[PDB]
Amino acid sequence: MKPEVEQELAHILLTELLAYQFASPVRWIETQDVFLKDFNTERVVEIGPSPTLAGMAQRTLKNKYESYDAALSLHREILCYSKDAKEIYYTPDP
Amino acid sequence: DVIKGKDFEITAKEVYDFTHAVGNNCEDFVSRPDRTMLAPMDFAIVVGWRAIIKAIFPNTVDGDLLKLVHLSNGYKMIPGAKPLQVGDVVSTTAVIESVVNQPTGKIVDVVGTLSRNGKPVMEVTSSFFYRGNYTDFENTFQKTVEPVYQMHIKTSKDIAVLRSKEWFQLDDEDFDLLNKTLTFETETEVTFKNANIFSSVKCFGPIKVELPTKETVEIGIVDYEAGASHGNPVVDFLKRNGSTLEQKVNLENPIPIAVLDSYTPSTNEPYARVSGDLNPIHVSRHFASYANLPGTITHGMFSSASVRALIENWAADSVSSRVRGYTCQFVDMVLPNTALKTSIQHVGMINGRKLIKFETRNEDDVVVLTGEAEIEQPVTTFVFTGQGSQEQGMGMDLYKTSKAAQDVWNRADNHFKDTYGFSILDIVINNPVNLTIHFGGEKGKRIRENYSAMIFETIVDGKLKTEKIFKEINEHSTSYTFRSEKGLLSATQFTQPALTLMEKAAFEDLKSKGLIPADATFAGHSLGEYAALASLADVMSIESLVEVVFYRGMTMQVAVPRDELGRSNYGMIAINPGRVAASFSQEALQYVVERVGKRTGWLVEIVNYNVENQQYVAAGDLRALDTVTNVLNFIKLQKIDIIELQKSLSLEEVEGHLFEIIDEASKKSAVKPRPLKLERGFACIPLVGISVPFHSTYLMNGVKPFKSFLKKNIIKENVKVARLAGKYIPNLTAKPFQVTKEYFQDVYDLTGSEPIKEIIDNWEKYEQ
Repeated sequence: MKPEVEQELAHILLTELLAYQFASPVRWIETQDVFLKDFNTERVVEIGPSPTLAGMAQRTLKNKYESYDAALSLHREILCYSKDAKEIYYTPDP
Repeated sequence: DVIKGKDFEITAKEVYDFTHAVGNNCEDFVSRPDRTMLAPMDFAIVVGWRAIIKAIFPNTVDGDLLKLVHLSNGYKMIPGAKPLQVGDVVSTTAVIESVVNQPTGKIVDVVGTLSRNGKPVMEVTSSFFYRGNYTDFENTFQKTVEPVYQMHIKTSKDIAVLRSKEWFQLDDEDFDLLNKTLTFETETEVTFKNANIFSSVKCFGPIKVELPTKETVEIGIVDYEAGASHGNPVVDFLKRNGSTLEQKVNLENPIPIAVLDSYTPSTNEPYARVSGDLNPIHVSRHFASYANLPGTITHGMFSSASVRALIENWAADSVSSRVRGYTCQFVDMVLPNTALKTSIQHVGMINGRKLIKFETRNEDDVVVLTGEAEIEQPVTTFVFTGQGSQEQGMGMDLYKTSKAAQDVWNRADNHFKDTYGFSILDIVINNPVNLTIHFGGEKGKRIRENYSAMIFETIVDGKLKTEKIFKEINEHSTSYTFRSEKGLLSATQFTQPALTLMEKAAFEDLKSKGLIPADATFAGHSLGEYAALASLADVMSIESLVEVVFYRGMTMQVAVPRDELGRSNYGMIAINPGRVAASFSQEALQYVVERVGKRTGWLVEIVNYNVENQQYVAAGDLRALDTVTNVLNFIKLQKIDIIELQKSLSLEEVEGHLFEIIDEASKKSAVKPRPLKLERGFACIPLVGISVPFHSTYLMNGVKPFKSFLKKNIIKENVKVARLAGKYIPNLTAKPFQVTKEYFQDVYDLTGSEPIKEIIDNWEKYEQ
């Protein structure tokens, strides 16, 4: 598709995706089952003032990815910005 | 003339031999079931070797090939290109980049390009040094490809400076250069006269402009041609006034990754055999003495490969694709059976790729091998928190130190002052109980027009009323006060902007530190959703972002009717389906809330799908939320399943058996007064501080005015489809963002919007 048209259609889609964002339940379980296995993401960085979505990713991994992660042998680092800032910045102590 | 090397195919046996030879035991290089076995990065030079080395042969590159030093060897994985596999046919090209008569010797820079399936895959740079006294300057040359320099023309002085340059020549001389992004993709050839001056300098290349569609279009050319010069003014000018598309940002301190003791092999004949480098000096002692060397020196390319196998281990975490570039400058010659000790150090970042600066010494603590390598981080996704704990002074620790953070907060706090006549920074810092906004003066009227531009739609007796947010704020208004019980950071309309700024500021700091990959996939929980898009896509400015999320907060605040105390008869509940019973499924919860909602007639809906059979948040009439908490306190105590009994016992009866338990729930729930207190059940925690059932079907009405607000703020000229496509994961669909007829259809199914229904129908009109 033409960029000048694709731009318009993406704009219109996004607009609706944000307008109706609070008009429909947050499909977060399905989002977690999209970025964990469908992307095979080894590093989940939570940006926020308290670890909430880092607790939720860790509960999801413990509950239904302790057999998929062993079957692929991939390690997953669930890191919140509030708590686990050091290794995200790569700033350890001696 | 471009040198072409023969088509080299990569076979499994060749890789096993090479990997054993160098000591690279990366799992990626072992043949497993249902796993294509990757070719090593190092293996690259093998393929190239026949072509690359052939570059130093030609008659006019005269020199003593016994006394030939290999100065440095670098690989550079071309962006997007997958690392080499087995069965890949790898065509090789080579060119002489530079040949220069340095006082002590001649330096020959060879650039190999590897091509798999027509496209280029990687670039292999090789610097060779002929030790000797050359003066063949007429034969010397340097056809460099310059790094693309990008210049932002913000002012009209830059324009006059550019137009003063004779080399700068647009195709259309009247082209408007204000507020543009020009990329100069120059190719600078230099023929030398002497060791320290040039004879012919010829920089040239197209000058593109970034369109609103993020596609570069040629608007002119560099046409620089000089004679006797002491430099290139085009690259000088671009360096002084432009960027390099990506910036090397050091860390505060280097990080000592590890100290690893490599061992050179007794013989070089295994590595020489696999690498097709049969340089006598490496294998035969008599050549080694005649070349004045201290013995059969271990291969330099072996020394590299026997280190690049440890950076791939320790920095890249035994993952091959993560290594993109690898350079190594062979300082000192090394002998067989040396105890090489590598000192690995992470140094900094460039565009979310780690930089690892290492040096290798022998047993004498003499610098033998040095180089660096740029390692992609683990494939990283971002998740942005929704509303939560808004403790007073969140992000201020960052805001005082970080510059980026200062620049975000400031820009937001300026816009808020100018537009809505308050300071968010103040509100976060000291959490004022009440805040007055005075509309006095021309500035004060504009702020009052900004506050009288806010409207929402609600259902009134089956009629859509477009009521006015801040109804009291009219033409005759001088002041308006926000009033909280304890603090205004607790009120949604300051909560949401405050949190969104903290996130944006944190992320913007990460960008300043250069820790953000260009492919990272981003998803935001509820409010956070907006912070992501601002942070990863730049779709909104800081000014547009805060203005949106403020309007969101206020739209959610007045979405529902409140009494004089400011309490609605709605709430939220945090259900744990594991606390009620292990047998209790997510579909059992969906069944229960469906049946309560349908019979009772009261709004109740699951609004957050948080954790599978452990956390869900259900919103609706706080009476209906009292029925379901009293049903899930009943079901646990009676230990009765609905999903077992709906199949195993009787069809449709389990509906009619739940029905009569809803009667005992709804008869006690309806008794309590309309500002009731919901009680903490077994598997239901009442969300304190929240009264509005958002993410439900209650807010269908509120979309229309809100959807108009984004169209005013969110401009299509800032929507960069590449930056969004396949990365953004909306909470509406829970599917990677793609501009397809499938996606549109799926969005129209979930959200009955006519402006996408027409696009679905006219899909083929937009295809062409």
